[PDB]
Amino acid sequence: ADATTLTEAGYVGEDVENIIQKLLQKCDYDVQKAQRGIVYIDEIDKISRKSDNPSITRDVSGEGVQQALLKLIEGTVAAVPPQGGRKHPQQEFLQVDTSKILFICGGAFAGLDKVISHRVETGSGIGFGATVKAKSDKASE
Amino acid sequence: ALPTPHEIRNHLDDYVIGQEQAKKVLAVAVYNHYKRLRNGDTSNGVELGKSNILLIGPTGSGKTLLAETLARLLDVPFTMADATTLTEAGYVGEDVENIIQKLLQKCDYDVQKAQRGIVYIDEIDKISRKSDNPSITRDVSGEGVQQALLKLIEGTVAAVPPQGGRKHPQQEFLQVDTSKILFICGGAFAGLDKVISHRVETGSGIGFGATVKAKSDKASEGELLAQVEPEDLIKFGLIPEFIGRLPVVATLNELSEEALIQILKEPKNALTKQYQALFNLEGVDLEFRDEALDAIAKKAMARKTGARGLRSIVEAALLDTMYDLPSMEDVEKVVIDESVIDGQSEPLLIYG
Amino acid sequence: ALPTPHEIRNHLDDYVIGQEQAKKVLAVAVYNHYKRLRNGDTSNGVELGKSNILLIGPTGSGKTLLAETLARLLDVPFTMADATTLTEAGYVGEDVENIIQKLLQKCDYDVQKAQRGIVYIDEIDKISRKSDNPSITRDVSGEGVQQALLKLIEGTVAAVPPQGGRKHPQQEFLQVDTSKILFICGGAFAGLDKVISHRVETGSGIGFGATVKAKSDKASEGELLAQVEPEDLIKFGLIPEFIGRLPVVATLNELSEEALIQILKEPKNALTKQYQALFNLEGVDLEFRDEALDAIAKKAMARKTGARGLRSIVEAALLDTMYDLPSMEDVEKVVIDESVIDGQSEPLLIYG
Amino acid sequence: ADATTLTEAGYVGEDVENIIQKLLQKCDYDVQKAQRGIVYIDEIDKISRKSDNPSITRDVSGEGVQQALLKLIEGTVAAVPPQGGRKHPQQEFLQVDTSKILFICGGAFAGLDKVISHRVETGSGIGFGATVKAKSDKASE
Amino acid sequence: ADATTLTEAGYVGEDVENIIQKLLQKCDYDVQKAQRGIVYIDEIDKISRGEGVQQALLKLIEGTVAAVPPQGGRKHPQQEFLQVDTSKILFICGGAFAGLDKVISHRVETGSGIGFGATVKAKSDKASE
Ligand SMILES: Nc1ncnc2c1ncn2[C@@H]1O[C@H](COP(=O)(O)OP(=O)(O)OP(O)(O)=S)[C@@H](O)[C@H]1O
Ligand SMILES: Nc1ncnc2c1ncn2[C@@H]1O[C@H](COP(=O)(O)OP(=O)(O)O)[C@@H](O)[C@H]1O
Ligand SMILES: [Mg+2]
Repeated sequence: ADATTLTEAGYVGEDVENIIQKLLQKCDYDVQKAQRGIVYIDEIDKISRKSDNPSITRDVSGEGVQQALLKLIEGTVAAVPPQGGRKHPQQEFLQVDTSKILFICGGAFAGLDKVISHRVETGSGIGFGATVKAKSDKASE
Repeated sequence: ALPTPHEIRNHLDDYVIGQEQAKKVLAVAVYNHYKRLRNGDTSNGVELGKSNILLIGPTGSGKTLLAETLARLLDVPFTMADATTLTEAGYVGEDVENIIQKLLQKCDYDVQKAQRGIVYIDEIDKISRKSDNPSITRDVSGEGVQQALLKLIEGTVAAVPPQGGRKHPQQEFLQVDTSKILFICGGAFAGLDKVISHRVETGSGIGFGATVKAKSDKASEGELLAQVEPEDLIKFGLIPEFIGRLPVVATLNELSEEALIQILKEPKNALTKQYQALFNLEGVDLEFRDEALDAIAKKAMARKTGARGLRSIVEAALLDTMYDLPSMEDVEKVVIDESVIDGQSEPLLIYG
Repeated sequence: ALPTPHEIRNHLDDYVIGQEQAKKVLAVAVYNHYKRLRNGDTSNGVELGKSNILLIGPTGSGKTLLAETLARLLDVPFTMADATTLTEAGYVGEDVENIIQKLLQKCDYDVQKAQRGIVYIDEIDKISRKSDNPSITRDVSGEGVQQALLKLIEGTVAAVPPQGGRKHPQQEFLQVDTSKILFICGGAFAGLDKVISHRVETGSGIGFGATVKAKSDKASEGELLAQVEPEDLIKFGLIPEFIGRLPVVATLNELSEEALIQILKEPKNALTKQYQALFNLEGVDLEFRDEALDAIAKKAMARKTGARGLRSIVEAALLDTMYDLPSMEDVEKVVIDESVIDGQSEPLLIYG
Repeated sequence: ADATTLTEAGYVGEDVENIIQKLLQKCDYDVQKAQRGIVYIDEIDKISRKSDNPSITRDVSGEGVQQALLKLIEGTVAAVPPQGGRKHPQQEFLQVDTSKILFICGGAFAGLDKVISHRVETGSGIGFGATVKAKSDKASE
Repeated sequence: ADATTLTEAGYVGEDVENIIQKLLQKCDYDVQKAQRGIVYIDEIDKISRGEGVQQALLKLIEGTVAAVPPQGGRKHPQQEFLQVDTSKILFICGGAFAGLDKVISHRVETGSGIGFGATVKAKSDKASE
């Protein structure tokens, strides 16, 4: 899955809970196999929290999406309708625990180098005995 | 029968001490407000006007406490807010219509009864302009908030979203009228005394021919605030159109060491009674000697913490006993004195 | 038959005292507007066009009061708006088209009635450029509001929800043309006198050849406002395109002591009449001596808050009285005189 | 139409494509007639990107409207509501090309004279070699 | 929660109530259980100097009623919104005041830090701290 597509529940974008349902589709909706499955949330950095914008009605993507994903890591059974259940509820709600499901989040955190450097960069001195750092060997990601 | 000012003042006296003048203004205003609501039919041609209150007093003088002590008896919906949070419309901070939203929560989102409610606005001092501002920056936290409140206080229909929503082209709005909704803006106008001190004793000239007959006198900040006039607020930074919406002004004097001692035992919800009841349920009586109360007040004044600091002082003094009292046995009563405050002697424990 | 301007002024002067010039413009505009509605056929080759009004005046001068009094006799729907709430399109603040929605609510969402309705936009001075013509950052709450209103005042096909957004699907936004909708903007332009003074005054210099002007012989606020011109408003912050939509400008002078005295008793809903009825239900009569009213007018002028200052003076005088009045027995009448205004004396209490 | 109400797509304010919607109403939602329609975008001078503004901010009210209108003036297919009823279930996007529609934009540019004067005069200064006119001999607006 | 997250100063009301909403998730969205919950904060020294941020924070500690949606959902009306009083919730505002130790030494110990007689024993032991 990709965090970019994911949005807060009840919105036009997507719902985070369908990730468990997508995993079940691979193993034909069996909880035993699903529990041992692995999840890969690509582009995790794209859902980084952002400040509120007056023009935008609400920030559906951001910390709100991170809370739904965090709930699965804490460990919670997720209700999934099997065999593509009809709109009628019928109380199927297959419970799949998320404590044993491996969660992997892989994203390219562009710009993180800037904040990290500000914290671990000693700086360049000015005196004769100081250490001068040229831009060539300054640092790298 | 509508409660008379004496009855309302008695309730305020139980929880608030040293603000006799403030209680009268709020008590009569609440009584007059009920009369206006009671006279809501208004068979006579005359239309009863609305007068708002402006509580100006130092921090820790019980300005907020007066508002909280009214919700207990107040029949109409009452709520509290903060002016600092409010901001001009069209900005990311906030909007002034949220004040009605908070009031709507208490009234079960019923606009009919909400129109007869009372509102309180805290920290209004932060909204004042500092000085000589060209306004090119388009100040939002300050002057912008005042301009929006003008119509609100005098009375205008306001579009309030249902809940947890921001203004947008959507039709999720509730038309609420603030004509009959009272407003009590309370803030600590720090520095206003200097403005009043200037006008009263500005003097004229410095040289030999000058008139320096006026002599600066040492007066308490509360005493000086009584001489405040609208002209002083204009210099502080408040728009003249805003004061007109608040005709009634009441000032609260600063608390004294003697008053702090009274606050420890006289109030119905006194701090001392809270710890006593905490121990009474366990089965061990608690008593505080007057020797400790005097020392407790001195510590607060010494540290300038005020009435709020009283909680911290009591916590430290009883920290040792509270930790050991539940585990300990055969403790019928505990006696505290001034020796406990300084820490030289542990609180006396009585054994049964 | 349509009411003549004199008849309209008769109703307006009942509640407004001293605003002779304002009443004439409003009465003539209202009378002319009715003629245009009666001329809906428009058989004449020329098509009649509306002229807008701009009511300038200090605080407590009767700007907002005139709008409320006019609605009492307006056959067409009338609504009041707040410029502060309005913001540029695409922002959290309310849009300018919402004003048309409020008018529609009054006439049962009837586009025909709304098209011939009257609109009032209070606090129009708030939406003004803050003396920064470039406007580095978009002033959505300021200059942006004016731009949105530029085409609305002259006429635009506004889009609004059909009936308070019953269901968002199939909106079918109603089309309303504001070409024939009269607009009456009003606000207190604080600081405009400084602009007009610079242009009219000769100026001042420091050298031998310059002309020195004494502080005593200087133009007053009322005097400068009478000489207001469109060029002056442009410097204040308004856009030139905006004034063009408001050809008629009617300024309001500051209320004098004589006018303030009349306001206390002459209008239908005065301060004295308000408190008089307030006490009548309680069973005690209220009598205000003529000398006392004159003293209140002088004290109010010092407050610089306009007519609203009178309410503060009366409340302070009767603050203690109202606090103890209900508990008292058989108080048949109360008398207030000049001795009570300054505070040296206490109001007299007559016992039956 | 007025450019003031228009804003960049994806925001609460009305989109630029709504202009075509207004044109369609005049011809009773006739796509053929709409292609031959004429438009008058008044207040075009108000939608102007502020050259002096914070760099990291999106001027949806300004430049955003200009950018979106680029394809609308040159010619492009724009999706609009189906009809006055605004049927939501039915797709009925009524694709209309804007390649044969004339757009007569108009606005009163305030302050443009001050910009033109900078290029035309080229003589402002304080020294002997500068040109001083006293505003009496300066060119008019 | 962290003070740096809430230093935005824009619509602070929605984030302060968002904290209890996060707490409500753990307690099965039970108002009574949420009131008994313990909330923690850290890095309070950073906001001390935004002054405005402190104005909003004190209200949460003093006690305030915050409306929250009922266990998420697609949408819900103002009536269904759950309101939890924060007066019964325990708030712990943690922090690390590195520079405060110097202020205390100035007030309690000698007010000399540069001269010959001053104490500049910055050995990094920090035992006296
Ligand atoms: N000419 C007047 N005649 C009678 N009462 C008046 C008059 N002017 C003011 N008042 C009283 O003062 C109150 C406030 O007057 P307003 O017209 O609302 O002042 P204002 O022009 O709105 O000032 P702004 O708009 O806040 S700057 C009215 O409700 C009346 O009670
Ligand atoms: N007479 C009093 N009796 C009891 N508490 C008081 C009294 N006066 C002030 N207080 C204390 O003051 C606090 C409220 O004041 P506060 O909210 O700080 O006012 P403001 O916010 O307007 O400065 C309460 O915690 C209350 O205990
Ligand atoms: Mg007004």
